[PDB]
Amino acid sequence: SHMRVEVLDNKRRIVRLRPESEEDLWLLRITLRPGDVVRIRTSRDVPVGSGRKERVVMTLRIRLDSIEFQPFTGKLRISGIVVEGPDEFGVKGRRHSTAVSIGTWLVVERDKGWSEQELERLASGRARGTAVIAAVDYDEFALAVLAGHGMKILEDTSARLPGKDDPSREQEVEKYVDRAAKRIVEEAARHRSPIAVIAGPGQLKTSVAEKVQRAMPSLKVATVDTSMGGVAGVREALRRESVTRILRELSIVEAEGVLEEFLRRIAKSRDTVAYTPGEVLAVARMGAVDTVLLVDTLLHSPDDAVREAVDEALRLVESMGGRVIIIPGDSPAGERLVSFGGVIALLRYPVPQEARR
Amino acid sequence: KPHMNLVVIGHVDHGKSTLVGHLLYRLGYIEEKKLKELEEQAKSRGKESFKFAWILDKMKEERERGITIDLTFMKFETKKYVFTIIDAPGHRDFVKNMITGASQADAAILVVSARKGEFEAGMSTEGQTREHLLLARTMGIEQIIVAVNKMDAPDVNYDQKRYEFVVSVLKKFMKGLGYQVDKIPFIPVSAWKGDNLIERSPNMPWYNGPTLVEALDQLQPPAKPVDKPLRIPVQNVYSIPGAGTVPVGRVETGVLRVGDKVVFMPPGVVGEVRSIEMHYQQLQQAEPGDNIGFAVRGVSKSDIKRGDVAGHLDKPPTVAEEFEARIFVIWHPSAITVGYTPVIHVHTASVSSRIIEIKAKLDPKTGQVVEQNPQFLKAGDAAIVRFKPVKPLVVEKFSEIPQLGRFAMRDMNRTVGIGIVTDVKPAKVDIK
Amino acid sequence: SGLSGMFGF
Ligand SMILES: Nc1nc2c(ncn2[C@@H]2O[C@H](COP(=O)(O)OP(=O)(O)OP(=O)(O)O)[C@@H](O)[C@H]2O)c(=O)[nH]1
Ligand SMILES: [Mg+2]
Ligand code: NA
Repeated sequence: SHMRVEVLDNKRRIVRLRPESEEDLWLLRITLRPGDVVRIRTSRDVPVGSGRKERVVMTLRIRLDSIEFQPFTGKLRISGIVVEGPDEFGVKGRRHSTAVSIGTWLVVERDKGWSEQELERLASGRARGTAVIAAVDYDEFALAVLAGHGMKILEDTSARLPGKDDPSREQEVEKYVDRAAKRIVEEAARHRSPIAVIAGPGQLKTSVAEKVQRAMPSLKVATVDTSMGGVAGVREALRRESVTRILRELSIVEAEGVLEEFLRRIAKSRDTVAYTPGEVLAVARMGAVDTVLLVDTLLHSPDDAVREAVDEALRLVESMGGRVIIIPGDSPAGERLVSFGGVIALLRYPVPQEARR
Repeated sequence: KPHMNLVVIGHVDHGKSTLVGHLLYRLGYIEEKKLKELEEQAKSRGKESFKFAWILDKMKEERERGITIDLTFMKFETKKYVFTIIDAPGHRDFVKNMITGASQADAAILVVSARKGEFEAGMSTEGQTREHLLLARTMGIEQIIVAVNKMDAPDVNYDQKRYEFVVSVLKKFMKGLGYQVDKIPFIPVSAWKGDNLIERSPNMPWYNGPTLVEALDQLQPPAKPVDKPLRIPVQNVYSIPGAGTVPVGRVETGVLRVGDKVVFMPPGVVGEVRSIEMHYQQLQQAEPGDNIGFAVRGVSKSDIKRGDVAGHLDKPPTVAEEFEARIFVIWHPSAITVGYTPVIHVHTASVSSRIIEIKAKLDPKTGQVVEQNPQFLKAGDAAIVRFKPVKPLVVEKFSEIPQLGRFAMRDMNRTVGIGIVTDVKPAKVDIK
Repeated sequence: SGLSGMFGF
C-alpha cells in the first residue's frame, strides 16, 4: 500500500522514501522536478585495471535533469549530473541515467523545502490496482489495461468473421469468443487485475464473460452495455455510469466526468470555468476553483515560467480545499485537453473575463 | 429487367423481417415445407410469431433475441424490376449495419408500426423511425416507400384514424429532411397476416392507394455513374471452396470485369478477379448497381474485410491520412472540441477519426464563415473540420465520388452529426 | 432539434 514518506532534516529539505506500488512511481513523476537531488544506490561501470572495467555498486547524489515514466513497466526513469560520489572513481559532474524501481530506497532533497501539501500528495498513493477493460462485437475485439495513471491497448483485433449466411459462421464466433476470453484472462494474470470489465452490444460480452469466470473464479467480471466493440467500445465504456461507479478511484476515469462537466459549462455558462495555465492560476488565487483537471506534461514543461505558474495554481486550489486531478496526456480525457492549454478548471461561482488577472 | 437495391429500415420489432419474410412467401420464393419447419422451431422456443422473420434472421443471438443484427441479403423480382432486398437491423446497438445496408440502397422501405407506444417510441428523440430516416437520407437514399405495418393488431384493428395520424407525423418530419412527401406511398399493411403485400386487403376498403408490389414497380431505376473510377466497398469476405476468398459488395462506380487486377485499400493487397457471381448468375462484368460476389486469386481472408474498398490499380481508392469535411451537429451532450474522436460511418466502413482542427464555424441555415478556429461546436452548429482517422480509412471528395464522401458521425450509441468530405490529404500508397 | 440541412442532398 501507500509510500513510506519520512522527512529527515530540521528544515524539511530532505525526504527519504521507498515506492511500494506503481501508483507510488506515478506520484514521484508528478512530484519530482528538475533541480531535486536524489540519493540512490546504483551500479556504474568504472575503469579499473588496464584496458578493463568492473560493474561496481556505489552510492550517488544526482541533480535531477530528467523524470520520465512509461506506464506498466514498474520503472520511474531518472537522469542527471552526479553532484556527489566516491572521489577515486571521478564520477562528479558526469551524467548518471538510471531507474527507480518498486522497493528502491531513495533520499531526495529540495533546496526551497518540501511543503506539507507536497508530502501529503506523496503519501496519498493507496496502492490502487489495475483493471482490464475490453469490448466485443461481431466486427472487433479490443482489450486494454487501465491504471489510475495510464491506459494501454494490449489487443486490437478485427474478428474477420464469415457473413451470417456462411456455414461454420457459428463455430467461427465460438473460436473468436474463446480467443477473446483467453486473452482477457492472460492479461488479468500478467497485470494482477482484480476487476475485468467487458463492454459490448448484446450477448457476445456475456459469452466472453462466462469463459473468463470459468478460467478465473477469483477474478471479478463486469458486463457493461455499449454500442460497439474495439478500442472505441473500451473508450465508450469509460464514460458510462456503470464504469464510473465500479472504477471510481481511477483518475483517468474521474477525468472524463469533469471534462464532460467542463464542456457542458463551456456551451451555456462560460464564466463558471477557466482553462490554460495562466487563466487557471488567476482564478485559483481568487479561491474560485472546485476541481482542476491537468495533463502531467505541464508539470515538466521545459519553460520555467509555466512549471512555477502551474505549481502555484495547484498549490493554491488545494490550500482552499479544491481537488486536483493529474492524468497522462496519453489518455482519452487527456487528448481533449490539448486545445485548452493542458488545464481546465471548474469554478464555484461566476468570474467575469475582465476580472481574471 | 433493371436491377435495384432495396433496404428495410425501422424501429426495433416494427416488423421488417416478417414483411420481407411474408412478401417473399406470397411472391412464391419460400417453400411450404420450409415455412412450417421454421414455425415448429419458432414454437418450440418461446418465439411463436417469428416464423416469417426466421427466413432472414439466422444467428444464435438473432433467434434467441428475436432481433435482426446483421444484414440479410435476398433476391426476388416483380413485373418490371429485379431486387436485392436487404433486411437491416432495428435495434439501436446495430445501426452501424443499417448504415452499411443504407450505403448500398437505391431505395428503402420504412417499416413503421401502428401499435400504441410503438409508433411513439419509433418517432421519439432516441427512436429509429427517426434515426434511420435521418441516416438513410444522409447516405443517399432518395426514393422511399413507407409501410404502416401491424394494421391487424388488437389495439389498432384496421383503423383509418390511426393510419391518417401516423402518416401526418411522418409527413411533417420527412419534409424537414427534404423528402418528396406527396410523391411517396404510405401503405397500411400487415406483415403477419399479409394484408396489402401483393393483393388488396378486403379489411381496408377506405385505402385506395398502391399495394407494396405495385409501389415497388412505381420506383424508377437510379442513374449509373460509369465514366468514373472503380469503387466496390466490400460488405463481407467469404472463403467458399470452389472459388477461394471471395469478397462481396455493391459496385458504386466504374466497371469490374473478369480478369481485371484489383487492389483493396487500405490493405494495399492486389488480386486478379477470377469470376463474378450475382444471385448465383455468372457475370463477365459488373456495373453501378450490381451487388456481386467476386473471386480473387492472390488475396486471402485475413488480408481484407468490411470497410475496405476495391478498385483498379489505374487509380486506387484514396486512403485518407487526414481529411477535411463540412459537418452539421445534430446532437451532443456537452460540446465538440479539438481531440474529439467519433466513429465516421462512410460507405461500408465505420472508423473512429480524431478532430485535429475546427477551421471555421458556419450558420446552420446559410453557411458562411462566422467564426475562425472556434474553441467548440455544439448541437445545432455547422462547421469545417479536419479529421485524422485513428486507423486507415478510405474516403473520397463529395464532389468526385459522393457515395464515398457522405458520412454520419456517431458516438455513444447516438448519431452526433452528419457531413460530407471536401478535401483529403492522401496516405502513402504501400503496395506489396 | 431544428434539422433543415442540405449539403446538396
Ligand atoms: N400483429 C402483427 N404483428 C407483427 C407484424 N409484423 C411483425 N409483427 C410482430 O413483431 C415482432 C417482431 O417482428 P420482426 O419482423 O422480427 O420485427 P423486425 O423489425 O424485423 O425486428 P428487428 O429487425 O430486430 O427490428 C414479432 O413478434 C412479430 O410477430 C404485423 O404485421 N402484425
Ligand atoms: Mg429485421
Ligand atoms: Na425482430
